[PDB]
Amino acid sequence: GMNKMVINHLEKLFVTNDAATILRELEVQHPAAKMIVMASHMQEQEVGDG
Amino acid sequence: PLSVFGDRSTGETIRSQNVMAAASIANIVKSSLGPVGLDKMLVDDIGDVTITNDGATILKLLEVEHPAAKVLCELADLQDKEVGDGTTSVVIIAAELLKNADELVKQKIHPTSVISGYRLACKEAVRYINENLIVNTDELGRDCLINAAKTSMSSKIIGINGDFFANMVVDAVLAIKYTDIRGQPRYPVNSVNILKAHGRSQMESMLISGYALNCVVGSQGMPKRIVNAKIACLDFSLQKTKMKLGVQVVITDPEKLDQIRQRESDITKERIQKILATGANVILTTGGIDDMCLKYFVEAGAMAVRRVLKRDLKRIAKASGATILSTLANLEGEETFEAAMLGQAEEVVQERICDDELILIKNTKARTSASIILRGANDFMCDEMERSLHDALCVVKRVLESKSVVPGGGAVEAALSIYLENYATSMGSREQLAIAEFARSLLVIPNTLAVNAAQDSTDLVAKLRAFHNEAQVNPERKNLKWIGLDLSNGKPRDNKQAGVFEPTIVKVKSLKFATEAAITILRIDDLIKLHP
Amino acid sequence: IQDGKGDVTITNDGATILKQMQVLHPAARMLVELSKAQDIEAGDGTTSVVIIAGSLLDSCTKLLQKGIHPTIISESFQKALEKGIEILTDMSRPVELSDRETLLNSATTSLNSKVVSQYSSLLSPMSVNAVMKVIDPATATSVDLRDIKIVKKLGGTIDDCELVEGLVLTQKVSNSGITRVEKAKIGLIQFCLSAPKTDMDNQIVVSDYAQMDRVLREERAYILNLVKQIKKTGCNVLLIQKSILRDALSDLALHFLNKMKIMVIKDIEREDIEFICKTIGTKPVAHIDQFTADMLGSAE
Amino acid sequence: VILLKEGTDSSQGIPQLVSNISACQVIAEAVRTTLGPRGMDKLIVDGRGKATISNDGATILKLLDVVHPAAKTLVDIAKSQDAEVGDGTTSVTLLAAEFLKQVKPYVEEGLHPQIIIRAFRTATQLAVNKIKEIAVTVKKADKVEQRKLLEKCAMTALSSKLISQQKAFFAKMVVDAVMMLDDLLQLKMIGIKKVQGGALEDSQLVAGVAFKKTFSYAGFEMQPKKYHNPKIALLNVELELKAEKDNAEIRVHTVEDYQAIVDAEWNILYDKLEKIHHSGAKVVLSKLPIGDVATQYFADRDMFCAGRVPEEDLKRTMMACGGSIQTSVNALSADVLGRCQVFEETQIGGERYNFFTGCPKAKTCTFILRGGAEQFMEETERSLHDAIMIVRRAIKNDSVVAGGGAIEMELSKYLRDYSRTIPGKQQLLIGAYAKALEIIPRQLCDNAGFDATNILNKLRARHAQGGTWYGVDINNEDIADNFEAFVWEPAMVRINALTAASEAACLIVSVDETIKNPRS
Amino acid sequence: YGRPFLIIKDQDRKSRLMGLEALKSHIMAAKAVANTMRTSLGPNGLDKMMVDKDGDVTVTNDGATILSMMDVDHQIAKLMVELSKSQDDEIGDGTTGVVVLAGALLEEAEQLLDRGIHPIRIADGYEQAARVAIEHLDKISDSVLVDIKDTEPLIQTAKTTLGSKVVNSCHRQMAEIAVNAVLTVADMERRDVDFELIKVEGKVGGRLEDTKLIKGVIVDKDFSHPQMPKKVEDAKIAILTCPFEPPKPKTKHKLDVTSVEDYKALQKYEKEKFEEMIQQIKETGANLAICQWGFDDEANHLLLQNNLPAVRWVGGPEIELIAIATGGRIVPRFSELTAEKLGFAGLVQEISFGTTKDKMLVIEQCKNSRAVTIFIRGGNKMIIEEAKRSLHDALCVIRNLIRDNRVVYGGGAAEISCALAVSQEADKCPTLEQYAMRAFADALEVIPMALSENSGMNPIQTMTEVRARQVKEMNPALGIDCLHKGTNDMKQQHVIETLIGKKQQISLATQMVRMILKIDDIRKP
Ligand SMILES: Nc1ncnc2c1ncn2[C@@H]1O[C@H](COP(=O)(O)OP(=O)(O)O)[C@@H](O)[C@H]1O
Ligand SMILES: Nc1ncnc2c1ncn2[C@@H]1O[C@H](COP(=O)(O)OP(=O)(O)O)[C@@H](O)[C@H]1O
Ligand SMILES: Nc1ncnc2c1ncn2[C@@H]1O[C@H](COP(=O)(O)OP(=O)(O)O)[C@@H](O)[C@H]1O
Ligand SMILES: [Mg+2]
Ligand SMILES: [Mg+2]
Ligand SMILES: [Mg+2]
Ligand SMILES: [Mg+2]
Ligand SMILES: [Mg+2]
Repeated sequence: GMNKMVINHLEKLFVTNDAATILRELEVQHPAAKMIVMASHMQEQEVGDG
Repeated sequence: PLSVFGDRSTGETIRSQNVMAAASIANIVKSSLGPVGLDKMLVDDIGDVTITNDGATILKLLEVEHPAAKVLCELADLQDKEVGDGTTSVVIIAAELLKNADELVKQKIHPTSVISGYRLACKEAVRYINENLIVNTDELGRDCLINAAKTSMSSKIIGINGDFFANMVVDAVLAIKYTDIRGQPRYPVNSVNILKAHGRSQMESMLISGYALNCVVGSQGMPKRIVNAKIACLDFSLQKTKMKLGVQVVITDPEKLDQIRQRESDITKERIQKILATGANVILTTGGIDDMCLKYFVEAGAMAVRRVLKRDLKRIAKASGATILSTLANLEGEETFEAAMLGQAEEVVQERICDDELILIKNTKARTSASIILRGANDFMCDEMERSLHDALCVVKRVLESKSVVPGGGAVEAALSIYLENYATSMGSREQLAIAEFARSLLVIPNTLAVNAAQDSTDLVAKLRAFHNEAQVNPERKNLKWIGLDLSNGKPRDNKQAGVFEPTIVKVKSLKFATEAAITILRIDDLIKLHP
Repeated sequence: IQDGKGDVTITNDGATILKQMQVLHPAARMLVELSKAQDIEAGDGTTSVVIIAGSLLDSCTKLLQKGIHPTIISESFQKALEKGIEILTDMSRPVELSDRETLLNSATTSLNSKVVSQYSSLLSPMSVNAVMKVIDPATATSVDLRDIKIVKKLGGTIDDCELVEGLVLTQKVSNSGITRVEKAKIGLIQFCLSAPKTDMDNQIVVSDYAQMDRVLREERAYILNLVKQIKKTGCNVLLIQKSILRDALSDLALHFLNKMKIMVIKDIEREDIEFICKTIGTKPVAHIDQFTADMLGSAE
Repeated sequence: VILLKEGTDSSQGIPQLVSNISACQVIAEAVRTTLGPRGMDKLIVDGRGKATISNDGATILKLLDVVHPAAKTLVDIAKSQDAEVGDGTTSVTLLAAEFLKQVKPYVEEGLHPQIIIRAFRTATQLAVNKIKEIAVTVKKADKVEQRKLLEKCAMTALSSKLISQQKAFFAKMVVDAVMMLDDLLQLKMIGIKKVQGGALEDSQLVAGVAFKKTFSYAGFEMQPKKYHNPKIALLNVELELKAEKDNAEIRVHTVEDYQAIVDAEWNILYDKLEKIHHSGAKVVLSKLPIGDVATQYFADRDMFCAGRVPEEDLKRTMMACGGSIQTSVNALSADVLGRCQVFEETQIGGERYNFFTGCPKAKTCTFILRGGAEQFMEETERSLHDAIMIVRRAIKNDSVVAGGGAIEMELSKYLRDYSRTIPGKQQLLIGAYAKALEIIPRQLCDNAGFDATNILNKLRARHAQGGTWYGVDINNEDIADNFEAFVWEPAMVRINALTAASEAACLIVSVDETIKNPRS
Repeated sequence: YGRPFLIIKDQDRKSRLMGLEALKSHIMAAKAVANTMRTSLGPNGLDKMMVDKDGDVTVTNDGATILSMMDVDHQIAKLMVELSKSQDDEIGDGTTGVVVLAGALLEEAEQLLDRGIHPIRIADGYEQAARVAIEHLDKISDSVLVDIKDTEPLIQTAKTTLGSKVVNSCHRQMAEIAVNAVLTVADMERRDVDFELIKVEGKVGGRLEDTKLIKGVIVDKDFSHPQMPKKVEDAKIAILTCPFEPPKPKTKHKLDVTSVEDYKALQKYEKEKFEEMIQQIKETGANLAICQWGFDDEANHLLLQNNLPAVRWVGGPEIELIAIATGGRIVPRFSELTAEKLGFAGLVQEISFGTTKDKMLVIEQCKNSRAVTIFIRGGNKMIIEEAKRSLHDALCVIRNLIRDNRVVYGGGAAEISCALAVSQEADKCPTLEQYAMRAFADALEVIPMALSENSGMNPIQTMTEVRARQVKEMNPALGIDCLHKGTNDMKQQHVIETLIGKKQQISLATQMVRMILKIDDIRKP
């Protein structure tokens, strides 16, 4: 998996391929996508992978 | 310092800017190269959308401001005019070798040396192409034409049905043979009229023997089919005779008035009977025809076609043997018409198309002619087939004019590069570097080909497209020099086996034009942009 | 150089570079005038003269800083130029014509600093042949470049440049039936092959029905008479001067010319008549009565 | 409704990576002309109007306002190389940009970034191993040769700076400033004080401690400015009239008690001053301010006072004289007051400077460097910091390697030879790595106005079989044995440059897509 | 690719100059600065009239001051200003000379690099020529005697320095007062001169001839309670810090007066505190009291009726100077004022300065006073300021001569001799580097050219003739006859420049021009 670079709303560079990190530091406005974001973050909190 | 009131860019800045502009144009045109290249969509400001693949049309439709890219656009247009096929190839080659030359210059190599190196390299590449990479299309006939047309169509929209289209192409080109110097055949393409219809599928495109005029019968009264066509081509309109600007009538006694009014029509009448006296039943004219003359034609039984263009009427006159007439006047002082200057055609019928009707002229007596009607799904599809068919016609014309073809699929460029590296081994001056770089630039087209088919280029060009090493160092292994990349498995295959050939004109002209355009754009040392 | 409008040029001649570049300083304008004057007088060195002038002005700035009156510097520069002209004259060697080798050397040297340098082997011999085929190399004392017509057309490559001892036209043949002529008899025309019309006000009045037939027949007969007089002299290709206020070619006239198997070239500029006459040896006619084969140009 | 917030800009695929590579070369072009003895200088004007003049990669890249993430990576690599070894900031940026430029041809077609990243990792591991196994160590532990090694390393460091013509004058100088440091090599133990006026060769190294005249009151200029064997009373207490506790309230109801308390404040101040005087110290120093009353008290008894001294200068005085700072005054013993050979207040370029010189056991130093402009002395200080950092790093191990592009050419030859046994595509990538590592001598020749191609070909021919250590001799316009020409560099700078450049190249290549948010 | 990428924040407005064009711009700005500073050089030079943003005007010839007030924006001009200020700091004289030398050197550098020579090579040549020039300058110098017994060489040097400034209207007493002030203040054993002991004070009115050197202290105060005598004879002085007010602890305090008896006790305490204060001032025997922090009405009247004149509100530095002059000690409390802690005053007098209400005190010492004071009088504020900066230049020259003792014979002779040495060395030097040496020679030799041009003579011919005279007869003290007295020999004309001043000029200009040549790229918003 290739690393991805994200510029947050405060102009901070995040280069990484960790799905939870790029998903958190990337603003999402759709409701269903927010649902999937919540599910993935809960998975990260419960286990740490997946 | 200087008082110029403008902008000045000097040194490495303008060189890098020119290289970037050339690379931008090359990157726009690059994705539409090869049989696996997918064509582009160009939509205007107002919504006039077109779908095209050829580089010339893409570059002409694009709006370019940087002159270093305008040079490449004009190069593509020139390659389109002089040859017709290989328009993307010339732009890609020119931009790539310009980039390589700039890379050389960045290491403080004088641009005069690299220009001389490219110029000599182009001479030697043309010599190598003309000497060791041409096969005569004389022992191979009626099949090299089909293969060349098919490989020209492969990248186009009509490539899927190439085996059906290529055929009519050569047939069209075989119906255009002409003699100029009494012993040298010529093939005047642009004399095959191409018509666009947007009805049924591609498989039912029509190849019409004889012309296919895009006009309609003047009035519904006259018949729309003539069993034996006596065509009377005219460059002379038929309306009531307004006298002239200089001449104006003046009536003193009233009685003399009405008479001249009858004359004001009768003159026209008379000419019509003369045209109808020689058994003529088809009337073609560039000028308009008013209602009374149409009435004469319907009463007699002949059809009249008005507002026919000049080029199609000239083609019809040449094909049917008719003599176009600006006026009805002999070497004496009396108007007359002769039956010896009437064209004869086997049929003339107004045939209906998707919604409209067009006139077909079938089996003209004098010389065989041809026309093509392309059926497509919509107007965009039809015009794209028209452009592809024009490209194929040009390719077949080039092949027949010069009976010599070279392998396609990047075979010639790989062979040129691998020979030119060893050529530039000699001439141990700094100049040799330039020549060597030229060789590497010749690799830009094969690699991108493998790029466009979801394959890896340099993963295979190292050895798979290096069979030319043995084809060069070993004269007994020459049969491998006709090898090019194949995208069914991404392997070096003998192009002679698959039949991928292109006329040597495309390669020679593309190389010469690309290297000269690069030389012209590379002499730039600085730019002065004057304020408007 | 790209001017205000989107037109560009790739220039190495100093005169062109300085002219296209719209300078604003008076010294710069005087320098560009100097460059164009040097081009007019010689034609080469239009960069070196500007470089010399600017360089020795930069030399004299420190002379001004050293407390020297400008008049002394000017007079001393005049004396230095006087000595330098003699130095250059002594340094030279005599050159005499018919020595093609030194002429080719000079042409190649002139072309070395240009983009066409690599073509100089196929472009300098014709460059000197152009001059040697215009002026007599015995008693000349000057040559003219006006009678060296440089015609440029887009397409091809540089290696396709050509030198022709004949005449080149960018005009187009009106009758698209005849393309080549062997043993051509060229004749310039300065009058008009159309319906007659006097210089002062022209008017025709028709009062009867036969008059329309009469005027049509008479105009056709007049045009046919003119074309017959043109043809009976053996003229096989015709050159019509570009005429305004009267149609140079009528469709009926062109039809008759085509009928008698002739080639017609129309719309020829007035200023080109001298060039054509000096090239193909023809003499212009402004009246049909003086159209004779005794003064009709000929070509192979 | 759209998935992301409006104004989000995303770039994916090959063109994004190629644009990142091009941005890397563009940002590395800004410091390219600042290598080698013929290196040039960069002037950067801030938004406030202040202009900084320097020719080190780290400072120039920091001063440049960078917003491209790949150019940001180049800035970070330069800054980290500065923070690790101090010298070699331009080399890391140029090496990273040259790696990326050499590989971009291969990335133009469909080359998977993982394979080229692996090629970089293998090539850089082999390169670091070769550098470790080629650098020569004298392994003699003798003072004369150690001094020569440090002097030559410092001299090579001072080249390509503003202090080039005075290399030998400054180089050995900074060596002394590292000789007289303890076995911790703290960078705060050698101070740098900049003063306007004077020539570049008027700079000096105070083996004790020198600092600018802090302040004075009505009573100064009366105590003598020259003591020949004084005792320094380092203090941390203010000696002036003040409130006892900043919240102490005095509550009395008789005038006798009022007068007693006034006399009591005066008495406590005088008793504190009497303790200081009876300690035997002659010159006193204090972080906290010294009032006018104490100034007059010490003037009346031939004692020098100096208040509001900086913390760093007071600690340097501690490390020079050998005393200890006492916040309390009740315990001025005899083993806590530092002593120095000579104390003297002198005039330097329109300022007054106090000097404590002649300390026998000194673990600190002070640099009085002169100049004509503030940027002149600032650039001199930057060069001196570069030199002291390189000597500080080299003092841990005296393993050296020839500079002037010799080591880069040696690694290039080694990698070229190695990339013939390895079959497949990795051979081409390792060859690209070696051709990229070939950049430093070319850029040195370009800055020196040489024929870069000719000198590179001569280096390659003479260095394939004719012997290592051969770099570019700028003065002779040719190639020369740079180890025998005493152009020495510690191997750690090249090791760190190579590993950092590899890491940055891998990080830049390993990106396939970038996203920019609307930066709310 | 088609997409243009952005790397630098706000990069659409930033400007960049690179390559040789940037160096041309640098050299051009330096040439402009040097041309501005050229006219005001030498005795025949003309002043410059600088007006600041507040609109206040000052007419001055000091190059460092002129460039400091030059509100300039070019970075090279800022570097030139810093050059001039640093030369003023280290030496105090020759502030225009460094600017002119740097401009000439950069102009020669431009001429050289037009011929495609590396700027670093030019800098190396400049450094070598500077070394040669400094060695020759040290070889050519001779020494004067820094002693009170034979002070005349000091007057000669100060008079040469005071030339080209308005104070040359007097030109003899200014040098005398400068030499006397520096000699008195200087600590000869340490060879150090302290400028805080020379309170250069000015006041409008009078004439420039009235500028005197008080071997004491002048202060801008007046006797409080004007009923007291306006002057006292040789008097014992009591320099004091604490005010004549009832004391109070620094710590915040509350004094609760809880009864009428407490109120009476507080009243008596205050009254007796004043009385005891005055009594213990008088008991020491001092005639004059001086207080830093001022005092109140009761102290005034008690001081008056006890025949003890006093002044108040004397500043800190003024208190220190008074105590140094009188030989007394500053005491911060009345209870520790002994007889030994008084100072001596030859006489303390009050002066009124004409019709204005302003008053001043003069304290004249009959004993050794380590401090002095230069008092300046004139008809304009501009004259006063120019006079005091010119006298500061003279004092700086005198102290430089104290700390170095060696002189060279200026007026252009030093520059011409150094130029000949540089050219002679450059003769026997391998090529590719002698061009920089000869450029350095010409650049340093422009100074006589500018001197002669300012003097009105033809520069080139006069300079060539004096150089020929210097090379024919080995007399390296031949300079431009700027004052038109004949005698190209500059020994007889008595022109003296300090060796450290000239060598600092050369070294500092060489280093600044090296930095300027080093710069390649400029990035500015
Ligand atoms: N069937 C095929 N097999 C291998 N190569 C092919 C085949 N058809 C076309 N090519 C190659 O792909 C390229 C396509 O060029 P193309 O883009 O059609 O020319 P143009 O630029 O005129 O449109 C040609 O250079 C040709 O060599
Ligand atoms: N005397 C010299 N001769 C040749 N090359 C040198 C010399 N001194 C330094 N170099 C080269 O200069 C490079 C470093 O340049 P410099 O600007 O001094 O430091 P940085 O590495 O921070 O840019 C080194 O690679 C070294 O090889
Ligand atoms: N009487 C004099 N005759 C000739 N030259 C003089 C004379 N007085 C001063 N000069 C020269 O004038 C130059 C400039 O002196 P001045 O303008 O007074 O101060 P600064 O040196 O600060 O410019 C000095 O270098 C000195 O040699
Ligand atoms: Mg994971
Ligand atoms: Mg094609
Ligand atoms: Mg020329
Ligand atoms: Mg360094
Ligand atoms: Mg002076």
